[PDB]
Amino acid sequence: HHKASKRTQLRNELIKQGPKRPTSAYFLYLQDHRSQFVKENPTLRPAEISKIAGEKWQNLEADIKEKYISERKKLYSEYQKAKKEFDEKLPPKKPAGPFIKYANEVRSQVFAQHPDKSQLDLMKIIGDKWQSLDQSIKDKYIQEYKKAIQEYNARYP
Amino acid sequence: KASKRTQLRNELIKQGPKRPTSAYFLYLQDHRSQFVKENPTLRPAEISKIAGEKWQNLEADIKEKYISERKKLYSEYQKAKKEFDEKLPPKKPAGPFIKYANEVRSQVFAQHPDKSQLDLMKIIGDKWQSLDQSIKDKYIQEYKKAIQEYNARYPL
DNA sequence: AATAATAAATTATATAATATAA
DNA sequence: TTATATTATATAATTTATTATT
DNA sequence: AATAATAAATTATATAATATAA
DNA sequence: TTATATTATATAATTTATTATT
Repeated sequence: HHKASKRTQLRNELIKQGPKRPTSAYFLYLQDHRSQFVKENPTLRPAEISKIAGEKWQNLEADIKEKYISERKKLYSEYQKAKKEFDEKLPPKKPAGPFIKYANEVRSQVFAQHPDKSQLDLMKIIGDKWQSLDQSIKDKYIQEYKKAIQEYNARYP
Repeated sequence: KASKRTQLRNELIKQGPKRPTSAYFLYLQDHRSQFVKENPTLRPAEISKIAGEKWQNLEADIKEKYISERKKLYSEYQKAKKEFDEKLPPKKPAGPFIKYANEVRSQVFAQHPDKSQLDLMKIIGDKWQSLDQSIKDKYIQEYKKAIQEYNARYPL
């Protein structure tokens, strides 16, 4: 929907060269037994080899499905750490605006009072609450943002 | 969906010399300042609309100078463009059908003067379909030598 | 736009936790 | 929030890009 | 996706020869 | 071939992206 701004493009390009999600468990069984399914089944398309591997997967003994599941869990948590560290060194986004700040304060109370509404209807309610605020109260949130952006610009000139 | 050599070639072509501006833009370059001092209340786009009015009525001996200037810059661009294009890696050679179409197109057009290029190529596709196989093979073999030389002179 | 042959890119496929889009 | 995308891989069968011309 | 304020990006506009796309 | 894009520039005025959260 929203065409990436030039700061967002850099962030997106930076992200694209960071750590990536590890492979799935089912895939791990493939990478170990790729030369075994062709040696054993040399007569169907490469896509058909995959279909029997998935049939093999749904009917395979549980110990087996667990072993390679264990490997995905190890690979993912090391990716989790690696992604966490990377993400922290990324160029920080701008501070949220006055409304976002207000919304992140009253959201708990508003949900507690409208538990029947979806979050999207909740944000509609929160948006109308902001519109209704006393001007001196909006000013508090506009001043918080002024302080936040002044600090942000002092930290990244 | 974008071919390997095409990526390299398009990247080079991106560095090519850009075509020059119009005669009117030249006139706008020299006069915009004065136009804003004359009409201090108009949006920058309305300035441009007034520039357009001024350009159309401008003294014809003055417009000619800007036109002449434009022509001069365009000639220089053409020289730079041709000089640039001769340094590019060439496109692949045309396919056998294309070479055939190019050799028979004039005669076919003379036989079908009322047909567009699109319709002509339909006709020429049909003629290719009925060409003797040993004649098709001349074009196919011609193309094989072409692509060989091509891959020799411009390898990835 | 049309054309045909050939080069080059893409898809067909299975999994499923989960990151990401909207 | 819900709905879609992503991550691993091998290679056939397939699609679509390339090319000159008006 | 919803939300508001704010930051960033794009449009408004004149030409007209001609390149480029289709 | 016909139909559209390209090239230059100023800078208000206007439109779109950003931002956290679910």
